[PDB]
This record gives sequence, structure tokens and C-alpha cells, in this order.
Amino acid sequence: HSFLTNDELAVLPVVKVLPSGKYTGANLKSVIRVLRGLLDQGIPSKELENLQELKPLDQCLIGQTKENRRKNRYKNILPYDATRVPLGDEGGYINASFIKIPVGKEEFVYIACQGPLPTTVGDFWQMIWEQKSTVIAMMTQEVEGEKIKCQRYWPNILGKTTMVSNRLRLALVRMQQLKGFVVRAMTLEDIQTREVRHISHLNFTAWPDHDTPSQPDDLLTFISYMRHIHRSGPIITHCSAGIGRSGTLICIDVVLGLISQDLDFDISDLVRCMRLQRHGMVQTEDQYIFCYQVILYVLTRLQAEEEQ
Repeated sequence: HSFLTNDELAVLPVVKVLPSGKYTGANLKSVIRVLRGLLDQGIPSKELENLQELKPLDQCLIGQTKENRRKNRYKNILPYDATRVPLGDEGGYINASFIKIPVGKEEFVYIACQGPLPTTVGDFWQMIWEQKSTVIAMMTQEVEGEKIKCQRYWPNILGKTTMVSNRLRLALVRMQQLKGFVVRAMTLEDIQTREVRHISHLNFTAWPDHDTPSQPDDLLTFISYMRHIHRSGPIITHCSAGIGRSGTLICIDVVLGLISQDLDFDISDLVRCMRLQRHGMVQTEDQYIFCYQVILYVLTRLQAEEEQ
């Protein structure tokens, strides 16, 4: 098929525009006024301050065992035991957590995890196969500056298959470079059953660790594309630690989904919900403020189109 075009992307809705409701006309202006008011008074910063006071779901015991410690990129960034993603019938360990958020009549399901280590590449793909995910949102570059953020866990040569585990064969069939992100098409096969799955790997590269996107419009396009291609299964969202950029992505994705169904949203409640499933989601004050800024931005664009 054709390479992704900008036109194809521009038509993809960031939010579903409704005839009326909370986000049209006078009501939309009122929401914009409120959001601007909150940012102007530094409310988001205060909300985050309160959220960092939220106690952990559990002690993350499994990720701390001597046999597992080595499977963590960061010794202190661990999945809770209660919501961890298990590997195989044996319940093997991987630094990954299920994060589910009700979004009106829909439910957004993610697996937020750390970027795979050279020694957990097989584990990662096992998880993707077992959890039936076909969409991966990698919100980090492999290396940023002089720092390693995530080891490449796919073949870098087009068409060459490789066994990432005893049962799973992985191949890179296509790579496309867009503004701010990369789209890679991969095939994942259980050579025993011969079942072949098509994995869409979305790599947003214009978002530095502990920072905010350098290209907000491109992130919105990225999100609308991720939403558009997702058919079923949890969406894998990872970065380096699996909490900052992934949490910010989830928050925005969810708020846009709420707006699309003419529903209210509360960013603090949303981040609190995420943090009770994987500790630390949305890492910095600026990332939390960014959630507010980009939604305000989306709403102002909506208003601009409305006065078409």
C-alpha cells in the first residue's frame, strides 16, 4: 500500500466534532475560558503537587526479587504486583503494567512498560503476542544525546526475519519517516502454529525524556493515527521508564476521547487513576501542564474551524 500521506493524516480527526454539546459555540468558549483561567493561576502545578502525595497501590515485590531486579531498566521504576502483565502460563516477569481507563461507553486499554533491555527483547515480544496487541506507541528515541533510552528490539534490515524467542519470528517489512515520528510495519509469527500477525509500530521521536514534545502538532497527528489504526487489543505505550511520556500520551488520548463523546473530563482524576495502576505516570510538572496546554490548544483549533 501507499506511504502515509500528510493529506491522509490531516483528514484524520483528533476529536470527533459534534453538532452541539459542551464543546461548540458559547459552551466551547466557556470551556476555553476555564482552562485558560486554570493555567493562568497555576492550578495544574498545584494539582500535580497533590498527586505526588498519592500512596502506591502495592509494594512492587515481584519486580524486586534478585532474579528480576536485572529485568528492570531502572531499579526504582517498577510495576505494582496487582496490575503487572504476566508472561506465559508460568507468570514470568516483565516491567509492564496494564492501564485501563473508562472513556464514556468505551474503555481505553494500554500496557505501559519500560523500553525493552537487550536481555528482555524476547520477553517483550512474548507479551505482545500473548496480550494480542497489534499497535505499539514508542514515545522515545533509542538514544537521546549521550543517553541510552531504549534498545532497538526489531531487525534494522528490511525483510530479514529473526527469532526473538523459541516460538516467535519477527520481521521488519516497512519503515516510513514522517514529521516527528516513524511508522514501521512488522510481522510477528508463531512458527509452531504458523499464525502471522501484523504489528504497527509507531515511534514518536520528537519528545525528549523528562521533557515535553518539541512538535505538539505532530504529536496530535501521531495520536489521531494511532487511534485510527487501532482495531483491537491493548495499545502498548512505552518510552524509557514507561511512566513520563507514556503517561502524558495516555492522558491526552483519553481526554480527546472524552471530548469526542461530549463528556466532561478532569485531568487530576485521570492521572490519579493512571497512577493507581502504574506508579508515577506523568513524570514532570511541565508534562502535566502540557496535558492542559495541548487540550486547550485543540479546543481553540476546534473553535477556529467552527467559525469556518
